[PDB]
Formats: sequence, C-alpha cells, structure tokens
Amino acid sequence: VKQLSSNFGAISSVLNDILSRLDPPEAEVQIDRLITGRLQSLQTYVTQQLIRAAEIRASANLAATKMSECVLGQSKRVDFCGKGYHLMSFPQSAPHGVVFLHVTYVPAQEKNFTTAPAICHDGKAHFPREGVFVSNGTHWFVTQRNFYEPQIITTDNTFVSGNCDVVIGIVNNTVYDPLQPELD
Amino acid sequence: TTEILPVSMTKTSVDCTMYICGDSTECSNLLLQYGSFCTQLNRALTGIAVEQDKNTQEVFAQVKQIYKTPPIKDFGGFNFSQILPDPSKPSKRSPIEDLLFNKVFNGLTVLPPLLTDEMIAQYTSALLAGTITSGWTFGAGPALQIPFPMQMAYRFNGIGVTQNVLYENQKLIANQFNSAIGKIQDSLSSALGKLQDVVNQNAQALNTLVKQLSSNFGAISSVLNDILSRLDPPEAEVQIDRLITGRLQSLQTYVTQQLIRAAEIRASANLAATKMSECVLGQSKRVDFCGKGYHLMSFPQSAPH
Amino acid sequence: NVFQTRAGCLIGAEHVNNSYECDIPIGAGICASYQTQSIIAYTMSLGAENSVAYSNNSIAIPTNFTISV
Ligand SMILES: *[C@@H]1O[C@H](CO)[C@@H](O[C@@H]2O[C@H](CO)[C@@H](O)[C@H](O)[C@H]2NC(C)=O)[C@H](O)[C@H]1NC(C)=O
Ligand SMILES: *[C@@H]1O[C@H](CO)[C@@H](O[C@@H]2O[C@H](CO)[C@@H](O)[C@H](O)[C@H]2NC(C)=O)[C@H](O)[C@H]1NC(C)=O
Ligand SMILES: *[C@@H]1O[C@H](CO)[C@@H](O[C@@H]2O[C@H](CO)[C@@H](O)[C@H](O)[C@H]2NC(C)=O)[C@H](O)[C@H]1NC(C)=O
Ligand SMILES: *[C@@H]1O[C@H](CO)[C@@H](O[C@@H]2O[C@H](CO)[C@@H](O)[C@H](O)[C@H]2NC(C)=O)[C@H](O)[C@H]1NC(C)=O
Ligand SMILES: *[C@@H]1O[C@H](CO)[C@@H](O[C@@H]2O[C@H](CO)[C@@H](O)[C@H](O)[C@H]2NC(C)=O)[C@H](O)[C@H]1NC(C)=O
Ligand SMILES: *[C@@H]1O[C@H](CO)[C@@H](O)[C@H](O)[C@H]1NC(C)=O
Repeated sequence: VKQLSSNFGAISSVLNDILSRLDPPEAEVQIDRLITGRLQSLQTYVTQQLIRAAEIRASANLAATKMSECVLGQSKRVDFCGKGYHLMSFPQSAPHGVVFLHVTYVPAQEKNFTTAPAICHDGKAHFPREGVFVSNGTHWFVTQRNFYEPQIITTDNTFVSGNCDVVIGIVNNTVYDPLQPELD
Repeated sequence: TTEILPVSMTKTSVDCTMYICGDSTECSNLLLQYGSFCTQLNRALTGIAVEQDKNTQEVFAQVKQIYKTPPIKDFGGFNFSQILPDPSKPSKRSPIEDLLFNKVFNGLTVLPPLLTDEMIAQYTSALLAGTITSGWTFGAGPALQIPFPMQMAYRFNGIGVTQNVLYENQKLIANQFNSAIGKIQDSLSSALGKLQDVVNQNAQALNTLVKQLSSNFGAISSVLNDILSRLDPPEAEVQIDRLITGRLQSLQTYVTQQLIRAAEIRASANLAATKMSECVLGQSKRVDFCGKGYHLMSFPQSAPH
Repeated sequence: NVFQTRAGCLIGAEHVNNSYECDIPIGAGICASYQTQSIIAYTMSLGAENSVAYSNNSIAIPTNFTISV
C-alpha cells in the first residue's frame, strides 16, 4: 500500500496530478515511470507470497501427518508426539492452526540395583523372557524393565541356552521349578 | 556407515545505501524516490539470518543436562575412543571431528553464529555420553544407567534376535564394531561434498554481487566520481539513475535467490533434527531411515555447517 | 563499561563471570540480560552438568511414573 506514494522519479505521485501537470506527449514520459515502479512493487509482493505459501504448506503437511499418527494411532517415533512415551493425543482448533495436546508417560523415582546377564543353574544358562535380573543385595528377581515389580525366577519366566561358561558375567542362583512341589 | 547433512549457512548483511551509492549525497537523494525497497531487503536478510541459529538450536540442543562419561571406560569390549572428546585437541573435539574440520568490503558484512564450534562439540559429546551410558532412557526422562552389553542385547531384541545370540558372540560383535569404526577413519582421512557445495554456492553468489559494481547498465562509466566530474547536475541525474536501477535489480536478485536457498537448507536441518530424535535417542524400525540393514544405534558428530 | 566481544564493541553493559541461560543473543557465545538494576553480558551456559553412575553391573529402574500433557 505505501509504495503507492513514491514518485519513482516523476513530478507527482498521484497520476490524477501527473495527468494534471504533464500531459500525453510528456505523460508518456511521466506516467511510464510510475508504471515501471508500481509493477516492480507488485512483483516483489507476489514473489515473497509464493515463497511464504510454500513454508505454510510444509507446516500443514506436518500437521496432517501428526493428526494421522498421533491422534488416530499410537506412535513409536521418539519425540514425534511429545517428550516421553506417547500414550495419546487430542486436537484443538486455533485461529489459523491447530493445537495438539499430547499425553505421555514419564518414569519417575528410580532406584539402584545389581544386574547380571544370565543365571547359572545345573550347569545351564538362563535368560529372562521379558525383563531383567536384579538383586536387592541378597536376593535375585526378574522385573519388567520400565516399572519395578520383582518376581521369583522360575522356569516360566526364563529360557535356557547353553552352558554357564561362555557368557561374561553369569551369576549362580536357583531357578525354581513349580511342577516338582506340585506333584511332590 | 555415515550420513552428512547441512544444517546452516552463513549470515550475511548488506547496507543498501552503501552498496548502491557508496557514500555520495547526490546518489543518496535520488534513491529516496524509490520508496522503501531497501528496508524490505534488509528485513528479508535479517529474517533469514535469525533462522540459521534456529536451525542449529533444534538439531543440537536435544539434551537438558550435559552428561559426562565415566573415567574408567569398560563397555564390554567396545571401544569408542575415536569418537569421544580429546582434551589435547583443538576445541576439545573428537578425533573424527577433526578430520571433518580439516577437509572442509562495501556494505557487505558477515555475522557470527550464536553457538560457537566449541559449544556444538560440547552438545554432541553430551549426546554421545548419554547414549553410551543410559541407552534411550535419557531421551524420555531421567537417564538410567545400564551396562553396555545389556543395552546391546535389548537392541538385538528390538530387531527380532534373541539375547543369547549377543551374549554368546560378544567378543566377535565387539571386534567387528571396532574394526568397522577403524575404517570410517581411513576412508575420511584419505566425501563432504554436500557441505562443500553450500559453501561454494554462497561464495559464488557474493562474488557475483560485487562484480556487478563495475557495469555501466548504459551509462558513461561505472564510477560516481566520474559522472560527478564530467557532467553538470542536470545531466548527471540521468546517468546516475541508470546505475541506480541496475544496482537495485542486482541486489534484489541476490536477495530472492537467498530466500530460495534458505528454504532448502531449512528442510535439511528439519530432517537432521528428526534423525537426531529417532536414530540417536531411539531405535528406529523405519526401513532405510538410519542406515541400510537393521538399525542398532547411531552416533552424532559435528561438522563445519 | 566498554567490552570487546567477537560480535563487535559493546557499551553500557557489565561483563559478569557467571553463566546463565541465554536471554538476548549478542553473538559468538555472548548473551545479555537485565539483572540486579543493570544490564549484564555473559557467556551462555548449555546446562547443568551430570555424571551418570555407570558401572558394568549396576542398573537403575523406576518405581513410579507421572502422566504428562
Ligand atoms: C546409585 O549409586 C550411585 C553410586 O553409589 C549414586 O551416585 C552418587 O551420585 C552423587 C551425585 O550427587 C555423588 O555425590 C555420589 O558420590 C555417588 N555415589 C554414592 C552416593 O554412593 C547414585 O545416586 C545412586 N542412584 C540412585 C537412584 O540412588
Ligand atoms: C531382599 O528381598 C528379600 C525378599 O523380598 C528380603 O528377604 C525377606 O525379608 C523379609 C523382611 O521382613 C523377611 O520377613 C523374609 O523372611 C525374607 N525372606 C524371604 C521373603 O524369603 C531381603 O531382606 C531383602 N534384602 C535387603 C538387603 O533388603
Ligand atoms: C566389572 O567391573 C568390575 C570392577 O571394575 C570387575 O571386577 C574386577 O574383576 C577382575 C577380574 O574379574 C578383578 O581382577 C578386579 O580386582 C575386580 N575389581 C574390583 C574392584 O574388585 C568385574 O570383573 C567386571 N566384569 C563383570 C562384573 O562382568
Ligand atoms: C558357581 O558354582 C559352580 C558349581 O556349581 C562353581 O564351579 C566350580 O568352580 C571351581 C573353580 O572354578 C571348580 O574347581 C569346580 O570344578 C567347579 N564345579 C562345577 C560343578 O562346575 C563355580 O566356581 C561357582 N562360581 C561362583 C562365582 O560362585
Ligand atoms: C581403542 O582403540 C585405539 C586405537 O584407535 C587404541 O589406542 C591406540 O592403540 C595403539 C596400539 O597399542 C597405540 O599405539 C596408540 O598409542 C593408542 N592411542 C591412540 C592411537 O591414541 C586404544 O588402546 C583402544 N582402547 C582399548 C581399551 O584397547
Ligand atoms: C572473571 O574470572 C577471571 C578468572 O580467570 C578473572 O581473571 C576476572 O578478573 C574475573 N572478572 C570479574 C569481573 O570478576
């Protein structure tokens, strides 16, 4: 709007006063400089709108992808749907945009324990099915890796592979079989 | 394997008046008749010089704490000594961050980046000590330590192999890893074309901008002290305007092509920020996103830009 | 009073020795802020330091959680 008040080297900025002062033989001179300046103004505006619309399109494609992957599903991509383990997301509308509310799980109040890769029992190496072997100082348990919930090491939460002489860090402990005290 | 990505380019500023006129009141008064073109050009260049620092901040400041690695380093046979920081080196860089930093006037100025190279090497060493020592737990909350071979066993579980396959092949897997880190160092010491090209393009454009200060565009000379010395003021206006128009055209072409080149650097930095989240602070399942094979883990290293 | 950075010459800000989070970016690692009452200029800090108690048979396991939005 404001570039409409530059002369661009003419006598007046108002073409009604360019046609009021210098007429056709000389308006072909004064009107042409105004045309030249205003055309260039308009072209700069349109080029910078085209560069900015392409930036808005990338944003809207990213927001479409978050709507599909964070609101209509549960994502495993780290940091894609907030900080922490994504649980769910809710959309909200904004004046020219969208606000996602991300619900995540954040683990808290960690404790120290002693670990071992495998247990050795009866000359066999035992590995956890899903978890880790942990020691509270005197006793060995299996726990799931994200929440502390210790359980006894049995033949139902472990599996066997090999001898206890190849893996670096085996510890000796007992793997309780339920069936034996079952049938005595 | 390696993957190289540009995140930033150089922040330049121009002073429209000092480029078009070069401190001469005759040209400077004629220039006022063109309105506000030269406030727009500066606004554009400032807007692209601020986003170059925004580009770096979102790739590298992906930690809250600065984690340090333990003094006694026994990681199950794995050896990270060529990618961990080296105190006797310049800027406390790693050995491989050095091979990378060795391989790649009139109204014009260059502004320095907000983060120095020392700060960015600090950021990558905090990411690298977080992952060697806590796995992927520090990117979701507080860092929880775990022995390195048990972390390697979790990652093998994540690609569908059982854990006994890691624990029974520990020394072989560690030897293969050490011998394969040793080859990156040779292949680089003996490839950074994507980083070289963005430097070259910017320099080739800045030189073309200055080489235009010596064209007539249809005038008697290219010097204002030569039109202001063999022409009376009524005749020198017509010759000064021919230079003003040409120089304005050339400056505005420079400013358009920088917007178009910055929009491309921005997408590359946006991809680098996603790879830092998904390959360095996690294990990815996406095919061919964090290498070729089944992704186990990723390590970042800083490069010039 | 007068302080020489790598971004240029800075007048009217005191150069303190502590490191805060960046408030107004000056450049080349220097930031400025209004403390206490005056304008101060400092090297930014990246964050608080942290050594992780790494050893080869120690593990940390969480006992609680928070829900974050
Ligand atoms: C697990 O044990 C380690 C080592 O014992 C603890 O690390 C301590 O960290 C503090 C940092 O404030 C140091 O000052 C101590 O010297 C460290 N060792 C100690 C206290 O023995 C770590 O805090 C423990 N983790 C948890 C969750 O309790
Ligand atoms: C480690 O955990 C074990 C089992 O949870 C503890 O052993 C039990 O401790 C209680 C304490 O009241 C006794 O009543 C039980 O008789 C113990 N034995 C069992 C349940 O078999 C042990 O004390 C813990 N160790 C440490 C260092 O806390
Ligand atoms: C884990 O590290 C500890 C301590 O660094 C190791 O314990 C050392 O073991 C060797 C041989 O087993 C002994 O010669 C050292 O005297 C031990 N150090 C101490 C302080 O007692 C342990 O072997 C390592 N490996 C594991 C636990 O698998
Ligand atoms: C764990 O228990 C086994 C036995 O079940 C121990 O194995 C003995 O080790 C000694 C010394 O290496 C040998 O002389 C014996 O011949 C082994 N006996 C058997 C049956 O293998 C093993 O040393 C124990 N290890 C720990 C850390 O307690
Ligand atoms: C990790 O690997 C490096 C090799 O890059 C080992 O460091 C070099 O080892 C050679 C062979 O003994 C020495 O000549 C060099 O002086 C070592 N230091 C260098 C090159 O800086 C390093 O010893 C390995 N780490 C472990 C624990 O074995
Ligand atoms: C800042 O600390 C350095 C320590 O090397 C000291 O030499 C300098 O005088 C200090 N400056 C102020 C203003 O305290």
